[PDB]
Amino acid sequence: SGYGKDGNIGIKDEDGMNCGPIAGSCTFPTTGTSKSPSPFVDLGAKDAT
Amino acid sequence: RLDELRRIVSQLDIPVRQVMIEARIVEANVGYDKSLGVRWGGAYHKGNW
Repeated sequence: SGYGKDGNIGIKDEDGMNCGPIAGSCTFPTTGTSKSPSPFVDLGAKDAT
Repeated sequence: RLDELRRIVSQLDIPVRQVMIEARIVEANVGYDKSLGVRWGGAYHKGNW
């Protein structure tokens, strides 16, 4: 996460998961997500500054 | 003494001089303010300033 204009998109991914995409990760090597609407809305508002 | 006092009376019984005093207040305010806000927002590719 940043600090001057703090950003930690891990929690943003949490917010996206709230939006409704499928994220699966069984081990650190293996992960995959689909149907993610978080970037266009979450990034736009969060990054409005 | 009577006559001298009479002369003093003549000097004293003098009309008080009235003066018309005109003091005028002038206030001038000139204000020019310009503000320009330039905005470039796209959430399609998450680029928004």
